[PDB]
Amino acid sequence: LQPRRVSFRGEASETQSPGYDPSRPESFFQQSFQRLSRLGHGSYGEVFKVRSKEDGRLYAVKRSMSPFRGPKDRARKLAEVGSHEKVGQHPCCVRLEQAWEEGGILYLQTELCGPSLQQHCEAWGASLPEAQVWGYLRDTLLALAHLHSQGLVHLDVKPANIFLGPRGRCKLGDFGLLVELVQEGDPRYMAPELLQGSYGTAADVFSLGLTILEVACNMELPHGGEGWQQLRQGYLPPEFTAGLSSELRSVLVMMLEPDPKLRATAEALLALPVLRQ
Ligand SMILES: Nc1c(-c2ccc(F)c3[nH]ncc23)c2ncc(Cl)cc2[nH]c1=O
Repeated sequence: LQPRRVSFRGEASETQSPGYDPSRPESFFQQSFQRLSRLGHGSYGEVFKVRSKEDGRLYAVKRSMSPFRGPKDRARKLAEVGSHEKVGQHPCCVRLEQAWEEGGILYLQTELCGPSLQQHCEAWGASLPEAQVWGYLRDTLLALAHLHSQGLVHLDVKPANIFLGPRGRCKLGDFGLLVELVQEGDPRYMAPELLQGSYGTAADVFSLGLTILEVACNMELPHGGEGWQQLRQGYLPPEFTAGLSSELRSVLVMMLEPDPKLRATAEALLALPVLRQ
């Protein structure tokens, strides 16, 4: 059984590693990485914190759970590698180092950033200090501005797909649903125009608006029903918005504009005085 490199522009490496012995039963992932801990898991598979056995660097490796069920299953999983290729390098985006397949399992090796914003909020156990929130909002807007300037829509912006790096910075990741101007999204963060089949970069700004609202108010977002509709009418529900500053509420209202034709872009938001460097 051979591991096959899933090639993409920007992989930084063209070759197996000297430690890989193809005559051994263990997988390339087993032979080439020291497994340190499991960062997360789900129906998609597992994400491990690893050290490369070749150069000792820290990486994050995600592997799918079950072998490819067929060509379409494989194409859907491999598309996440193509999306990383379309994103390219940016300081606020998770960099894909390399990807390969073995035994029908897909492996994605990225830079190690840290826990997801969802995990960080679970540990903090309250509304995040608003100064931390502004930094995450700005860093993810920088990421969104990079994607949107290239005609890319993330379509899955949420705390689980933002990852914290050192010194309070974060990076947008998990590009499995990214499309170049489509799969089922998370309805909690879904822009209203997506229901009517209208897809644009504006949908990411709305999703980030609800993402910031969630972490800054420690409130759980509704999957549907009347509460879902409350958040798509241009106003903020009054209970949890009490603690937000005038400036933060002001930005969130701009991001949650229901009409995508009128909704501010990532570049417009980053040019506001409140979002200055
Ligand atoms: N890079 C990190 C990832 C990660 C791993 C593999 C991928 F293909 C990715 N795409 N986008 C992000 C990722 C990561 N995944 C899950 C959890 Cl719970 C924490 C994580 N922490 C990280 O720093």
